Amino acid sequence: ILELEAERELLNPPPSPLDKKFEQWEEQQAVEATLAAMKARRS
Amino acid sequence: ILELEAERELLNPPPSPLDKKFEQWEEQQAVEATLAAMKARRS
Amino acid sequence: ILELEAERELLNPPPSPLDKKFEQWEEQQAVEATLAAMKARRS
Amino acid sequence: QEAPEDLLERLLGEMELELIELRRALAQTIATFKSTERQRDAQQLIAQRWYEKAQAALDRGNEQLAREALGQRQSYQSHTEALGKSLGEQRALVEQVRGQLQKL
Amino acid sequence: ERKYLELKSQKNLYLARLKSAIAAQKIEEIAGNLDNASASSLFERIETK
Amino acid sequence: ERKYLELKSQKNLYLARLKSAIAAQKIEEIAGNLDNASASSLFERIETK
Repeated sequence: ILELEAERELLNPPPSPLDKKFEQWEEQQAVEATLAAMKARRS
Repeated sequence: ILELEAERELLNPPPSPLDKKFEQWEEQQAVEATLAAMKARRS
Repeated sequence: ILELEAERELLNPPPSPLDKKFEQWEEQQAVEATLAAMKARRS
Repeated sequence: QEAPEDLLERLLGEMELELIELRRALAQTIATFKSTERQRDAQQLIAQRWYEKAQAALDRGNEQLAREALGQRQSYQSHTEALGKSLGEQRALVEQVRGQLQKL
Repeated sequence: ERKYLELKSQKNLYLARLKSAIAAQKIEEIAGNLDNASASSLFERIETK
Repeated sequence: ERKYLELKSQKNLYLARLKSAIAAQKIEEIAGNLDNASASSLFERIETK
């Protein structure tokens, strides 16, 4: 199972430090989008 | 399919830069014809 | 294995001090390209 | 020899069997070129993603990610360039053979 | 793996180029019989007649 | 599961595209007999006559 599991992570896009940066980007992107949406209705 | 598709474009008249010139000619030809028709009824 | 491994490095382009210079070139090339790209959008 | 006129009709028919052989090989060479073009499109797209991962890094001043993304991009762009270099080479081959076939 | 796939790519391209060469080498046979034998040997025989 | 369903989606789309290709590959057979054989071989025979 340890070998079988390892075989998976190499053929698929492996986790990378950039992925978390993409996550905090996509997350922050929606945070910026969320706050942007809020002010749109206030105006 | 890539080879089959390529076989088609060589036996038929292939796309050429002149074709777009013919298009903007035939298109402009009708644009000139259209505006020519407009003034005909105005007169 | 020591002999087998050695056989590989002679037929292929062997590591050279110039390669690191090429690396810090290609790396610096992209660093210069990266900073060049940044100012392009600022302008 | 056989009836010379019979050979003329028979021979010219044989020659047709070859012109198609060149035609198929000529066309088949096209698939190799355009196939790499999609691969190059994927490679530049993968590079384009990487710059997009660097363009998102361009925003908010996350330069080191624009650095790593562009740094990895150059490897993919070098592959893209390598595919582009191969594509450029194939472009001349297909054109001259078409001129040859058109001439032939 | 990146190296192996590249070789497998140029091989089909290299195989494609030789297929045109295979068709290329043969047309020379056309000229010989259709020009030398036909247009210079059969041709001369009846033309001399 | 989200991955598997996506593959099953593009497959029917991919199968749809090749069905057009199956109909696409065949029309070339139309031109050959209806143009070369008919409009350049049957045609030339009677036209030469």
